Amino acid sequence: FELLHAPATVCGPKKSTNLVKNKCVNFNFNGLTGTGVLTESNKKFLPFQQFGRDIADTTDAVRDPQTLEILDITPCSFGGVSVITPGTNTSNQVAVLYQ
Amino acid sequence: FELLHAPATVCGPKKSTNLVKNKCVNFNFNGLTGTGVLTESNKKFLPFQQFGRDIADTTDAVRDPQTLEILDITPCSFGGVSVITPGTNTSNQVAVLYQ
Amino acid sequence: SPIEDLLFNKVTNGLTVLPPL
Amino acid sequence: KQLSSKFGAISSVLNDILSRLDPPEAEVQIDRLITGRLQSLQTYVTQQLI
Amino acid sequence: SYTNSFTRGVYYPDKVFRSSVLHSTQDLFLPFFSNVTWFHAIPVLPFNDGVYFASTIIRGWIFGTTLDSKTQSLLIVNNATNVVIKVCEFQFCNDPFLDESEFRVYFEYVSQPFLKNLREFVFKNIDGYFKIYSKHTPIDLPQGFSALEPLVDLPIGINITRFQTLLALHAAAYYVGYLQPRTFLLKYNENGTITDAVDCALDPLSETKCTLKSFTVEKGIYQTSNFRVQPTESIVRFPNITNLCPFDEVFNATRFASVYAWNRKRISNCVADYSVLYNFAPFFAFKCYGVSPTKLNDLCFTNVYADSFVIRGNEVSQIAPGQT
Ligand SMILES: *[C@@H]1O[C@H](CO)[C@@H](O[C@@H]2O[C@H](CO)[C@@H](O)[C@H](O)[C@H]2NC(C)=O)[C@H](O)[C@H]1NC(C)=O
Ligand SMILES: *[C@@H]1O[C@H](CO)[C@@H](O)[C@H](O)[C@H]1NC(C)=O
Ligand SMILES: *[C@@H]1O[C@H](CO)[C@@H](O)[C@H](O)[C@H]1NC(C)=O
Ligand SMILES: *[C@@H]1O[C@H](CO)[C@@H](O)[C@H](O)[C@H]1NC(C)=O
Ligand SMILES: *[C@@H]1O[C@H](CO)[C@@H](O)[C@H](O)[C@H]1NC(C)=O
Ligand SMILES: *[C@@H]1O[C@H](CO)[C@@H](O)[C@H](O)[C@H]1NC(C)=O
Repeated sequence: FELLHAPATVCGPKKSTNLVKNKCVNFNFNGLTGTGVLTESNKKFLPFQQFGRDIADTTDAVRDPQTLEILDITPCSFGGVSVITPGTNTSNQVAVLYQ
Repeated sequence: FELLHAPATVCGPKKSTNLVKNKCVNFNFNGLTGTGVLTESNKKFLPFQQFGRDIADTTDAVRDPQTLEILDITPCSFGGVSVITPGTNTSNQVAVLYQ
Repeated sequence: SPIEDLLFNKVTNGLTVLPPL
Repeated sequence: KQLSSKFGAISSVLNDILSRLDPPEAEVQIDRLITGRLQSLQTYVTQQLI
Repeated sequence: SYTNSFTRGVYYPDKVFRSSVLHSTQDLFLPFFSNVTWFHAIPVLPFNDGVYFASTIIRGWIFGTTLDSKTQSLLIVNNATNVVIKVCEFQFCNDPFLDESEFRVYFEYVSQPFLKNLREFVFKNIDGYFKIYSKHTPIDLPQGFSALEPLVDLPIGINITRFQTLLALHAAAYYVGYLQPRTFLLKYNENGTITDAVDCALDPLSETKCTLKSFTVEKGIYQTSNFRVQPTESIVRFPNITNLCPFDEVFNATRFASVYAWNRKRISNCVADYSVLYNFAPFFAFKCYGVSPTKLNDLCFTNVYADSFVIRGNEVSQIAPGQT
């Protein structure tokens, strides 16, 4: 084994797995990591990109390394929870709200 | 190495160059690196010091030991640049303004 | 009115945008 | 008057540390200096805005 | 001959997609309205950071540093059926060309070949990678905007100093450009293709369009940058003293005192020549904190004190600030 002479040329295996859809999970798309729902998109890519971006410079679309189908990345449902109460001096029933 | 406020005495044997005036250049006076245009100093003081400060705590005086002459350090040309332009849908001629 | 219609047509992660009340 | 302070760095003059310190080793002192100067400029901007 | 380049020198920075959003990238790009050489003499061509190539039959490229067997080099040949990329060292002719029965050009990678349409090539070599950009546009440099496409990349990890071309036979005309780093704004389409680019290093209006992320501007004053004069020359004045500071006395002394009885010597009012240091064997030292050991001649100071002692050897690094 000889190092400190050239960049990376030969590496080892990667142990790829299957694909899931319609769920927000963490992914490793050739170095890109993030959480988002894997959904089929409508746009078309030229045959030399790997992933796309937006005005926020974040991950919104990616090309799978196994096939030629374009994917879309969107985060799932999240937000700050809100509460509605009449006060402890009047009643005890509460109405929880998702914003 | 001590960086006490004193004229420099010991450093390299590199030769010195001829004096230049009225040009914004970079000067090295006994280890004091600075940039600006060199002008004759109208200011004067008691002949027992080396160099002084100002309100901005910058370099405003020098007394090189080869020739006992007071020189003044002032900044050269500086400032922003602005453009006067009409609508680009009608014309492309612009103007250059210095502030 | 057509005035507000014309006015509406004239004018145009981890972040949440609260809708107006 | 606040610009010309050392801010805990090795040198106060901008071009003195550019020739006295190693250029690979000059990625900390001037970084802290410009961070503090950005803080001072930010609080000056807020005061001017108010 | 001198030929002005109008629009050429535009390529994709990364393999990314943007939905018609302006983006600023600071990489190696060929500037607008820059003249390039029109070669017609049957030589040596200098190479710099980023080169633009163009031709109107003629194929082959020569790469290397000194064109000999003492350094690495690159060679690419794509005649009619396949392309080969050879990275090795070999004897290279002074005026190499091709004959199609004989070949007198004096690992391996094979890919698809690269075959009115004009041959446009941009060669870039940074960070030990060789990126190839090619495009053919059907229509003397062509008029109209065109965007190139990237090709495969091979991590050669070598250095390139000069480059040459090859003449294929079944002089000629070929264009050689030079690139310098600057900023550019690239506007994409909804298909994902670049359709409009502008430079911002030739006119103040271009700089105004550069900092607003749009090709359309309104009437008004837009502050973009500053105006400042550059220093044409430099001046240095050192103190007039020639006494040749006796550093050899404090260094090459016949005997030393103890560690707890160290002596102190003051050196001043002389000239310090920092060239006798290297005549004292290879060192386990010369790393310095708070001062640059490489830049030991430009700075001038005073109050020099030197002390001498001895160390066991297993605690050489113990003479350091912070280690107690
Ligand atoms: C990677 O391997 C997969 C194995 O499934 C390839 O997918 C098949 O490719 C063949 C060849 O075109 C098709 O006939 C099959 O229909 C594909 N199967 C599926 C489930 O998609 C895939 O093409 C390979 N990718 C590359 C780049 O070689
Ligand atoms: C160095 O030369 C200058 C040139 O005139 C002279 O004024 C000065 O006295 C000299 N230095 C010494 C120490 O004599
Ligand atoms: C150019 O744009 C300005 C700004 O909207 C507009 O006022 C002007 O009428 C336009 N000129 C033409 C010829 O359309
Ligand atoms: C452009 O022309 C000038 C004027 O002769 C020349 O100095 C310069 O080298 C030319 N640029 C090239 C050949 O890239
Ligand atoms: C050879 O390549 C190395 C990159 O590791 C570079 O540092 C060196 O300067 C190159 N040689 C020449 C003569 O340019
Ligand atoms: C871009 O996409 C549109 C569909 O919205 C299509 O009509 C058009 O032909 C495409 N253009 C190119 C150059 O692919």
